[PDB]
Amino acid sequence: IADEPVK
Amino acid sequence: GTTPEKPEETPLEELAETFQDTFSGALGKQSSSLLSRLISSKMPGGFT
Amino acid sequence: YNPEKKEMIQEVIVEEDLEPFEASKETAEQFKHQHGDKVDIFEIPETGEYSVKLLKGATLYIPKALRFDRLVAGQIPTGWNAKTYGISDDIISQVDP
Amino acid sequence: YNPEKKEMIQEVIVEEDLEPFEASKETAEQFKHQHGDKVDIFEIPETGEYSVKLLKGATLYIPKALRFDRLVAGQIPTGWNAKTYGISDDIISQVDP
Ligand code: NA
Ligand code: NA
Ligand code: NA
Ligand code: NA
Repeated sequence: IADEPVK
Repeated sequence: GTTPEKPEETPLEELAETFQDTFSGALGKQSSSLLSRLISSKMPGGFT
Repeated sequence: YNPEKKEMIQEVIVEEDLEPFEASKETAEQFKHQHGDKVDIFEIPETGEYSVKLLKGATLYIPKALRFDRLVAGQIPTGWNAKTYGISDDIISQVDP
Repeated sequence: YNPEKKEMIQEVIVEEDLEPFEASKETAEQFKHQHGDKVDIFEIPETGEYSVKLLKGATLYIPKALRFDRLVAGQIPTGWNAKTYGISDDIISQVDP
């Protein structure tokens, strides 16, 4: 599934 | 790494946006130390 | 605290190289700093974590348990809670009982 | 004390049965009392000593070392000795510095 770096 | 002028008086919403401008998304030394301790002290034997 | 099972630790000298175990770079370096020659640490290339092989001659602390013979004390009644007297959670966690 | 090498100990869970080691009956029983299921002790019929097999799941304490950043202190001059002031050896060994 899509990856997002931590905010 | 760096910090605004008076971080203690900046609301945490606002502090987040200043850090966001120079932040790679990588976890950095303090987060990584606390996650290593969480796992090594609170997870069962062999659960790295 | 259980006066019937006092937790202590005994120094023992490792007689035989131990099985490697995983640990943070920060922790592995801490083990190396203490043990010198008597521990090898090696980066695990994939994870970036380190393997920690404690070697023969290293010192370990092995928990052991003492039976104590003072089993009785005059204790504040069970259920006593600074909260019921009105003291905040923040004070309770800051301060010695 | 060496502020550049602070001695601490870290709890680890044994991943694999350890090699047996010899110990007094009194000490072996102490290990058994602490660890229960997670250690076997067995009389060695000849010696009367006991073998102590720490099992997978047992907790160990592995020494590690911190570098601390307060390296300096105002210390009483090196060589100072209560003996040179006339205080007996018996007082020196009884009493906190
Ligand atoms: Na207090
Ligand atoms: Na110091
Ligand atoms: Na003393
Ligand atoms: Na004293």
